[PDB]
Amino acid sequence: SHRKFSAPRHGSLGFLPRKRSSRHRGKVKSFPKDDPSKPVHLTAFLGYKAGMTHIVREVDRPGSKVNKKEVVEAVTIVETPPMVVVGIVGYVETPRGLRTFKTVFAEHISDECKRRFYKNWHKSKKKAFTKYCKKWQDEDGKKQLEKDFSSMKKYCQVIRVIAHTQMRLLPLRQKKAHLMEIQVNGGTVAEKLDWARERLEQQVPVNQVFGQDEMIDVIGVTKGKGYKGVTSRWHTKKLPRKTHRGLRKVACIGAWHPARVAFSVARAGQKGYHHRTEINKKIYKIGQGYLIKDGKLIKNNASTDYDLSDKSINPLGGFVHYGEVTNDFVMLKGCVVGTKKRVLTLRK
Amino acid sequence: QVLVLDGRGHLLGRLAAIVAKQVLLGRKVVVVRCEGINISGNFYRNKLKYLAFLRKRMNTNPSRGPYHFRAPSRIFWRTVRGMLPHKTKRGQAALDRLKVFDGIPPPYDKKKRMVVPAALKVVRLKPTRKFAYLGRLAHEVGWKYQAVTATLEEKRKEKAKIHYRKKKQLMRLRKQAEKNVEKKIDKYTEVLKTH
Amino acid sequence: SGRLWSKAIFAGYKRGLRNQREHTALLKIEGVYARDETEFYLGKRCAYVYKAKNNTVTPGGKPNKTRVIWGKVTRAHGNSGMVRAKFRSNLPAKAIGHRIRVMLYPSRI
Amino acid sequence: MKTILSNQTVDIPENVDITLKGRTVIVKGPRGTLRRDFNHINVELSLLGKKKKRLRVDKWWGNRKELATVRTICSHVQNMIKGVTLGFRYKMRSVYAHFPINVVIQENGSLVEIRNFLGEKYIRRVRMRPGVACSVSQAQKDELILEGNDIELVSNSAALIQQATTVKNKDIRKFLDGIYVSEKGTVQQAD
Amino acid sequence: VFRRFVEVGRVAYVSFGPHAGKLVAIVDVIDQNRALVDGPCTQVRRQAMPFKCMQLTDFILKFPHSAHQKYVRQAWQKADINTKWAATRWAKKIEARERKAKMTDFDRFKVMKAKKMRNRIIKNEVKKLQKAALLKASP
RNA sequence: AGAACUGGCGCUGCGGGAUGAACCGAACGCCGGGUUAAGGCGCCCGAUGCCGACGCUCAUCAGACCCCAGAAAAGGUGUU
RNA sequence: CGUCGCUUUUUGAUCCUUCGAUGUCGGCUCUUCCUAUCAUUGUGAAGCAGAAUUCGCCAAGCGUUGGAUUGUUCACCCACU
RNA sequence: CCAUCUGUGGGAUUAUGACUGAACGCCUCUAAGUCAGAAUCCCGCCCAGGCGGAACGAUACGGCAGCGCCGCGGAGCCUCGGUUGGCCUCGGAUAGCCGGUCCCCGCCGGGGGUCCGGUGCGGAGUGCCCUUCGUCCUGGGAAACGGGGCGCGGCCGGAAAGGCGGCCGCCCCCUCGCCCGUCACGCACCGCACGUUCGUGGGGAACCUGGCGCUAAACCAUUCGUAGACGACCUGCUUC
Ligand SMILES: [Mg+2]
Ligand SMILES: [Mg+2]
Repeated sequence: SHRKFSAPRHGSLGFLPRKRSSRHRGKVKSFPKDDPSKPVHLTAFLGYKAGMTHIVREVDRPGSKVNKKEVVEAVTIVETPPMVVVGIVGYVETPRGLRTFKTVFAEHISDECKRRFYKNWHKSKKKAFTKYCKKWQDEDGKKQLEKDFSSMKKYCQVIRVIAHTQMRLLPLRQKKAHLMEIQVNGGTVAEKLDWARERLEQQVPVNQVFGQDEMIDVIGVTKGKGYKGVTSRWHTKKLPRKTHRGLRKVACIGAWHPARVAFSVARAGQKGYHHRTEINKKIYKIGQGYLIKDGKLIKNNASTDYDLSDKSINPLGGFVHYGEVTNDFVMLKGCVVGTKKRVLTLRK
Repeated sequence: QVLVLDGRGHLLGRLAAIVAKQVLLGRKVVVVRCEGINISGNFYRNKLKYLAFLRKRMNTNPSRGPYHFRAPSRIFWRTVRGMLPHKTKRGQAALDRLKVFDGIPPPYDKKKRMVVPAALKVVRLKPTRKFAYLGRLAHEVGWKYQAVTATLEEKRKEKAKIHYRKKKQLMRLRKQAEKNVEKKIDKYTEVLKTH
Repeated sequence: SGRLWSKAIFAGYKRGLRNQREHTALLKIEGVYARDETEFYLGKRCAYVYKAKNNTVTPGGKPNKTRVIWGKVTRAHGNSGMVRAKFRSNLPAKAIGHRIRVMLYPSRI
Repeated sequence: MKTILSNQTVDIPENVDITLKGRTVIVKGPRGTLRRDFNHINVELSLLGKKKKRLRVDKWWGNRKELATVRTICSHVQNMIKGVTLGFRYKMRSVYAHFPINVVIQENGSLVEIRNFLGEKYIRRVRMRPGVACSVSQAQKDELILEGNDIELVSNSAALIQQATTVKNKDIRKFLDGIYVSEKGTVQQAD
Repeated sequence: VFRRFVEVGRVAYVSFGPHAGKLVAIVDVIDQNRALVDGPCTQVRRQAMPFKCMQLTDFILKFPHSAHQKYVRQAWQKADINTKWAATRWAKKIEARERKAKMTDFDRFKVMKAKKMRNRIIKNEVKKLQKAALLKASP
């Protein structure tokens, strides 16, 4: 009784079910809430971390002792091919939470989307959306399709947008588009919805969604570390050398009279591959990649005002275990949840 | 078939004791708009003993154990549950006849709703003593759907004006329609034997 | 054409708190909620009518899946309009909360 | 004890006319109008007679804590009659040592932005209850004037200035610095 | 708002109890919830009834503060309380309520047939008032 | 810890005291109808679903029924 | 000088459970709880000028160490806080 | 922490200090009514997602088979329960309800004077069906819309869980869809139970039986390594 020396808790109970996530792509648990006085805009965006480099920047912090000097900072870079808007989902609020009102998908959906609707694309007849694409052209299904935007406009109070990644433009061997469903948090529900009917099956770049030095939140799934014990899953102090049956164990896992092992004690299990949201990751540069073939190929990434070289942010030898970046990218100060080649949703 | 009890102006245990007796006797009872159930004693007193309920948490894992519900439809439903023999199958079958709804859903907004004068605050509370609303003591403890219910409440009631507006128009007609009688041979027996 | 019987639900058996007595039931006849107005229903034959999957009638031309357990109203039970009935079997305890069928037959009015 | 009724009266002059919707009181007068609901207090109100305009508040049976509130009714009505003919004016003055307290008025006589309170850099913006008016006085040092119809909105506004100017972690028997109320008068005088 | 009081001379109706349904005239209040009443012309004599039993009517009588049975009787039948109680709409409702309870089985047939008869006439004539009102608003 | 007188438990179920060796009723062959004792009668849970009577009391730790399972001195322009 | 309580973290008194066995000091390790609050948040009072302290209040959210001696709990000392 | 990055705001309020203000003709933070208020409390952020619910996609040919949808009769198998429905103002309670001339809100709603009722009778102690045995003969009163529909064609209202409803035009059709009366009949089964409904219910198995349409996908195996104790999880597999 009364440990004689107080310590704090090892690990946080805010992340208790140290479980494999039920998803590979990071779920947005909360989009930022809107005031409809703003112009109309998206809120999240899918990205792929390729690898990390570092930087030199002239820091500006009056008061500090670093002020007007050059600092190196670790950055990650997140390759972002543009999203292609496919669907529009309505949501009506109930006293039981938000509820999906209905969904309307694009006229002709791409091939990398339709691969996401199959666990075996090879054994498939690829018969998805064949009956649904006809109602955009058949006049009887079309004059009620225009009804189901007017029923959308009347009843549902928040609408979102289904978009996906163009996986042909990546060095990954996946080719299934990651199909996300993100919220348009702009003005009123008429302007919010005719800004999404305008741009079905069209591309959305990332600089239309995000900007330079506009601090965001990164959502992803962590580096999976496997089944590890107490001293790695929870960082418990190792027992002294003289211990019989084992060093790397938590010694007392409870008292006598609660007579049950509590939830707040540490024991072995699955470490890593958890869903996390990092917060306050500032964007350092929205680079764009590899323009047109007249100026045969402008590589021209990573070319600061003081460099003026024909450099490009794909390093000398290619990104290790990723590939070679040919698309637009976002670079972010600090570490970012995930392995390399991993989907991560950047979000305001 | 099914009786529909509008829950405003009622006391929590005075209403839930009568509902729990009817539900054992075979009837199907639906308590609707249980945001406006009252509870005797002032707000801070009822707020404290609900926070004392929230920390009734089993120590070894709170996932197993007491399920502290926060919507006032389930605050009421749990009060009925403790007045039924729910560890027996006679009382499992009882709680299936009770469907309690917070707000008024569209299967039950066009039915006619009934009250219990046993459990009314006007009847049963002395007028100089304080009472708390079940809506805002649900709000102070984690029920996040008060605003989106009370928006739907005043959308329901404005449509409930326009029905009652045109219903009292129709009975102004059929009382002006019975001004022109031509049927007083049939008034003879009703006035003689309670019209 | 029409209903020639009064509606009544079966509440339970005569009981103390721990032990109960099966030979007498007690009923909540509908529309009477006082001891003074229950005097009409004394001596009335009453019935629990239900279904099975085998077949039986007495006059009915062909046996159907309907069968019955008869009985009659013995006395009153408490100040609040209840009534106890003594059947000829005991009620199966499946019938708790379901209705029974109270006729009008041995009538003095 | 459950007494047979008590009753206060309130005489009304001619320039103000009380009408009552129920236990709600509607007081219209010369410099505006204001209203209170008394739907929590369980009393009958009755204005009696034309041309004399007497209000008759009376409570049947009641007990001693229920008999205490019949005088509470009529003295809220007498402050609604005074505040709609005369108004309420709570002059207040700034008391200061070494540091002069600098008080300005930001939004049209509603917000009060107090700076240099006892040498502090943190400004104090105090937003007032809707219906009162701010004023730096004239022909007097460091005086602030609040004017309004309702006594519970002027005096609450007068208290938010005094409560914001609180000296903390000090001996408050010296360090007597703050903006305290100094007079309780009316907008129009002598009626 | 409190338009009928208790008073020496207030005629109260009696809702329940051993004298249910007969008028009384209030003679004197005694203590807080009990009143001394009697009705000399309506077969209920001098005793103390609770105020929770009695139902106040709008009839007053000018007889002295707790006089005898004779002086209450002279005030009762000068003002003619028993006939003015016949010509009120609240005693017509208790008259109608007991006509409906002693309504026999054969009269419940004769009520039924003429009740569905006059509802055919109103429903066909309130249809004609609908049929004209749309004809007002069509031009 | 140890006596006196009587009743109990041990050897004894049952109704009530939520629960129980000893408390309160009452002692037991197997049943049907009637009535009660102690105890109760919002709903668990049979019975006040009486148009019960009269008051006292508001608690930001109310109170709530023998044994029995929680409190004293002191104090209150809190109400009676 | 009195006098009324509370608590079961001390020591006793007791001998109801356990003798066909409940592993018996301390340290280590780790978890949770209590408030009778050391610090921190908001306050009230001083024989409260400031600074430093003391006495109370809502308060257990969050902290409450590093060592020399001793098997020690306890004790004592150094140093940080 | 032996390298680097990030760590998030709202509410009701405690203590307390007050406002107005009686009791107690003053006074008073309290008694009714108010204000400010915090490492606490509760939520948000974050972590998991219920024997908890959605929206949507595709829905089995081949060589015969096979499956949905509507319109159908024909039987047996099982689970049993109910015996007519009310199709809706908000609410106040020391107060409310109805009808109403006038001046304000794209021909409807807000206010006040006035007339009503009120132990609520423009009263779920109520109301409309109805306690409808049917038919024929046969006269009155009431009614000139017909009422059920497999109808066909239309519109537009109800998203909180709409799966419901209303109006309209053509139509085989009724002109007996009510009350009183005249007339004579049908299982009059010889005193007797479970009768009479919802109901041509709910679930399943099959067949003779009309049209409308439909021709997929999971898991293994293989591969991958953003994943792994094993399962799971993330991927690829086109004749370019
Ligand atoms: Mg969320
Ligand atoms: Mg004795």
